[PDB]
Amino acid sequence: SIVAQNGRLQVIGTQLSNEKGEPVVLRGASLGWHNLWPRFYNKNAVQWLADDWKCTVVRAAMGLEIEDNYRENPEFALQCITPVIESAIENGIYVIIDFHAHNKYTEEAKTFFAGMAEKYGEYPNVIYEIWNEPDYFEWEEVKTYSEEVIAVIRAIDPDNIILVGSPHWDQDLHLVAEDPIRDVSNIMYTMHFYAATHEAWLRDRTDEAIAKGIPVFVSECGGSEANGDGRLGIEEWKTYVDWMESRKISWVAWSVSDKNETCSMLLPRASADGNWTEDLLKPWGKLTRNSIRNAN
Ligand SMILES: [Mg+2]
Repeated sequence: SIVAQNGRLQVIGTQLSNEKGEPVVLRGASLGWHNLWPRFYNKNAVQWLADDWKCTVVRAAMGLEIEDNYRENPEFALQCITPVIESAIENGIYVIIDFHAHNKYTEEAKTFFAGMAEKYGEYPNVIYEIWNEPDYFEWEEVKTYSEEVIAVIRAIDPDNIILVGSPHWDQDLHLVAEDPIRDVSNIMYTMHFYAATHEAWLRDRTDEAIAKGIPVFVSECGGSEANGDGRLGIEEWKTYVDWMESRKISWVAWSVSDKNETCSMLLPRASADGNWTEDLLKPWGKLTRNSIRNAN
């Protein structure tokens, strides 16, 4: 397994790396908002993503927005993410624990990540993603949130990777480049793209940030348009994946879900437990599976 092969991850300059310092590129898939598609938050779905899709990473999107989220129902949130985290340990793959927020929830994030850090911080599998997609904020406000949450995490878990979001749905890496978080190790900054909407500028902005010493991890992306629906930009998806592979940027495709939207990879008929035959994969599902399998 990838976790057996690589152990504890670390960030050297900009490059996500293994215990021995060799570059690591993780490729995998994100479950959708747990409060929308909770049926896929189970051990078998995760093992199936590991075995059949060849995911080296799985992302657990713990919804902080929309009905039945973590604030309104934290027991259910913890019922969903726990088997996904455990199963990633069991099957030897990395797992992103994603505080899937748009708004700023500083105190909830600290309490949640402290508990996650205590439970799971010794496992090399675990990556923290502290704020999915900050929308309408200045970078300074998101940096403060991030410094404060990182401070809490690091006190318990000194070494595991922490992924840091930025404003405008993790598009403002140029603001991060000008004012990065200092005196902190093993963090990376997230970038999210949707290939049918976001044109070449975002890749150029990301490259510019990497050049100024900003590590970049794509914790969410897709071939659909930015709303999760509309056109499947197949050529644009290839352009982005090829660009990421030449930059050794890790990536996670969105979403393992069954809504009637382009970005939902599965038909509703699909089992919660996996064994998705080709007919149960949506076009974006097939493209994601193939993308991940050929890269890994
Ligand atoms: Mg640790």
